[PDB]
Amino acid sequence: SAELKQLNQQYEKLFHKWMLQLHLGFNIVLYGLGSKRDLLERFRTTMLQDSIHVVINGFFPGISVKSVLNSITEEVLDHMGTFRSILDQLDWIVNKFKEDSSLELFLLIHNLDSQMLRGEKSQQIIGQLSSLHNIYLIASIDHLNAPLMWDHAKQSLFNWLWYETTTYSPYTEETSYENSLLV
Amino acid sequence: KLRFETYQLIWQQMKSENERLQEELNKNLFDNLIEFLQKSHSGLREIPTAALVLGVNVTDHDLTFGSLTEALQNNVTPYVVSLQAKDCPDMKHFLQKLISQLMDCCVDIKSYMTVTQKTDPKMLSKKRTTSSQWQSPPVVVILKDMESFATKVLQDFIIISSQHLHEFPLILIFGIATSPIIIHRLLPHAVSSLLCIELFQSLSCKEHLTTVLDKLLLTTQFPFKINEKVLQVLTNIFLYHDFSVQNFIKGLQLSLLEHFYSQPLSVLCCNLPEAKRRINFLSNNQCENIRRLPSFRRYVEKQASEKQVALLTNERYLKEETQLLLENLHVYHMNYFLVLRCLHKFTSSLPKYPLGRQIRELYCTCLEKNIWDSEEYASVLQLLRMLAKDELMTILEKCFKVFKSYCENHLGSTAKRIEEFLAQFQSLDAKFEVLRENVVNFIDCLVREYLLPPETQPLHEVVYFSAAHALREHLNAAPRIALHTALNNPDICIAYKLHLECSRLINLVDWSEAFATVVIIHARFIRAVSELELLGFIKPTKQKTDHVARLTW
Repeated sequence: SAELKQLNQQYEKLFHKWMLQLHLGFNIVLYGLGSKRDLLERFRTTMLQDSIHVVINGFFPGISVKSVLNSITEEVLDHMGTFRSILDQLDWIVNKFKEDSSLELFLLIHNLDSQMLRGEKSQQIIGQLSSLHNIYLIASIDHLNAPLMWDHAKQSLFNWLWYETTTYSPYTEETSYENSLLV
Repeated sequence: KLRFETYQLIWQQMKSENERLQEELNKNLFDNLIEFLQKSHSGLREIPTAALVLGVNVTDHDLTFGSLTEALQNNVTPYVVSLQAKDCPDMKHFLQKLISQLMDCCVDIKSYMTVTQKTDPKMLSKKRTTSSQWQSPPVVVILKDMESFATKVLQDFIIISSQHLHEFPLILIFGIATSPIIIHRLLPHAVSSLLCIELFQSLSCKEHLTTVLDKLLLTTQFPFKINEKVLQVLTNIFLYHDFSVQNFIKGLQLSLLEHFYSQPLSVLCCNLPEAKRRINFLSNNQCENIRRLPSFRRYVEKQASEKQVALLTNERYLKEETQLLLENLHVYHMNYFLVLRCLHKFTSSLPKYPLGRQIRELYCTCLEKNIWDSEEYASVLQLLRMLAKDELMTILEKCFKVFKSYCENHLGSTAKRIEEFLAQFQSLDAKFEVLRENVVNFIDCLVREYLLPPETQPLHEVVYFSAAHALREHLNAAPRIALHTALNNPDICIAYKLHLECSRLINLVDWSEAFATVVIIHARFIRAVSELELLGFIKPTKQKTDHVARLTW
């Protein structure tokens, strides 16, 4: 019970550093054994804090890339529900952002692996957004084939800062959704 | 921070000169694109074309297609359009963008609901806007990928446009990686002829690599230098993995910055006066810090009495001695590069290239371990002692036409050793001469001027950047090292031990029960295994009833 906290503390010292990385156009990444919830939600209570922090849990089946762009655009962005074609959506949100500058939006995705995010369109979106400098991306990954689905164009659109981030915590709220057959 | 002012300085100086040298390496090839295009315009139903070979780099060259839009709008010659292949599944979007783009090529320089475009108005723009020019414009239809062109689509356009032609002497540029056989594959023979191609060449990543290293990182301009391990790991990510000078650059910022967050000790990393200003600004904490690191501690170890404390206690005799450490330091590095290029025209000419070929290589191997201590160097010795004669006098006279060209142009020094060498080789032009020049290249240069990173002056840290590992974590993206070694090396640890152990396929009757022969106790293996699904070290597999089986090896 004792050890984990210290590690979840050590990563916090990189935090401000990540902020600077977030300014420089890159996006940090955590490959853990465990869950970063207490660390990613401490990143919400410690670093992000502030405002304009969008949270979509990928182990949540509920949120969807269309309702990801709504969930970003509906409440927090507050502009609208994103229009039918997502390319047009991002063209409106962007002509708002390209016009309205210096608005930094920090998004934290638990388990990009998804679905819904499996779609090459979904990561052409996240590719454009996280490529769009205003917002910024912190993703937590599990699937061994996570690096599989990221191609050249996307690992370019995602400039990924990959971090040790070896995490021992469950995987409790991540584990609450998965069902197995002994029950 | 000061290091970030230095960042943007260096940084945009770097991409600046990168994009300019991109524009020159162009300029021979682009002056040969408009000189080819103006050779075919100098001199029916056949589309002539231009085939450019750009090896396997995508985004770096979109600049120069923006600059073909520009440059080939500039000659007053064509109005240029670019058709992308992925834009382009059907036969409609190419003629639509054909013409959208040559009515548009008439617009941007003057400083609807785009569904409205079709196959007519190009045939009108070089008719209606100008039918009588009289000298027809090329529209070089830059087909930025013709490889991904839909083949049905491909022949339907080369046949539709070919059929229509000489009202439109279209030429079309080919963004391409490979050699002519593959065009001859995706473009059929009827097309290989309709294209009337003249094959052209465009420079790839690896050349821009060796060039840029020789130039940029190994410039004496910027003090920053790299340790063997992030040079090896970087040029390994470039050579062994991803060929983009993009990823090597962004990785070079991330190195630049990464160091430049190490400790303030680099604020002295600047030109001797720019650094000495910072010397004046130095405070007692930093005085503690210089008192600490090795090559200072080493520089402190071959020391003396009080003197040593006015390093350790009373800062003034240090900061004086910092201007002693550092002045020297930025003297040494110049004394190297002057001499490194030197080595190259000697041994870059040589065969076997056992120590190295490209300038980056000599930098690498020279700095890795003692050149003298390595035997491949001695092998190169035996070589030079063999060749002798006129091959050497020509190549060496080219080492002074060209290295005296460096100290005449490329480098100011003026080190007074250079000059002595120089006179020596003039005298030769007019064996143990080659072996006293090489021994001069040995004792006077390799022994003395080429020397190592760790055998160097005090404070070789912070100008030379250690701490490779973390970047490799933050770039190389090696999750399965940390994973494999973590899950191997504890109920999930033992779980992965079982997932290693059992056989191949493990039946959940006697897997739940073999894990009950081998091993509250169950739920952690179903979460280990459901993660190993989510992780992916197994899969929830149907090859047998109630089974979990790995795709990963």
